[PDB]
Amino acid sequence: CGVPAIQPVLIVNGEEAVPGSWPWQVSLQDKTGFHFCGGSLINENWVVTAAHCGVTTSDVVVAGEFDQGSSSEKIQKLKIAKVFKNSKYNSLTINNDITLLKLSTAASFSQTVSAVCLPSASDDFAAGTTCVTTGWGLTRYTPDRLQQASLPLLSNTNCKKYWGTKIKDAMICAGASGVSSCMGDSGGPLVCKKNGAWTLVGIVSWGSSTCSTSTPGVYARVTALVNWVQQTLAAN
Repeated sequence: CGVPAIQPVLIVNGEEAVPGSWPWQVSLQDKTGFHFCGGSLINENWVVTAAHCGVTTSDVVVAGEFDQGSSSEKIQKLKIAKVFKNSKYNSLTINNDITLLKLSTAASFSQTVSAVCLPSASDDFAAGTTCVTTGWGLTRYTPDRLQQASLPLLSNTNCKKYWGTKIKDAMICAGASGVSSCMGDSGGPLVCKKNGAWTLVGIVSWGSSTCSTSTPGVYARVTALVNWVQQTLAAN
């Protein structure tokens, strides 16, 4: 996991990514083909996304896509068998914002489709560390081509200076650096390189209503949720 066959070369104020360089990135589209959320492949049969994305079994998971306006890309449209919304998810506070999607049809891994790594519950990602987030969300307050942006992680204590008590333990902040995740990026990945491999540290969750690049974005903290992910995959 976490090692793209096509190496990446380094959302408001982001940049266009190298085609296929973020192989675990998927697009969640409704039956009309409308992109509404991002997601990350963790293996051939499961996708991790945000619980607030409100995915249903009528929605479709699209893997291997780069330019949503192109008809010549060999993409994979995968049906969803079951939606596992974390029972700890609190829609009022948006805490524990994670949902697992069990695919009815397994994804076919290739040079452009593969899995991201999950961290250990005890893994530490220090404030100041520069990570990357990707998605097809608005670039100005959606773009056809996949965007990317590097941004720093903040500590929860420092994040509270911005969001106060809205910041919970199962959340992690990043940004306030000139870039920002925005509507349509939700459910997508916030990855950091650890020991040579890209690890899923956060899931785009919420933030500034205007996608302000001076305010930090809030992501679901994967280290606080990985135990649930492990339990779910094991029992299903």
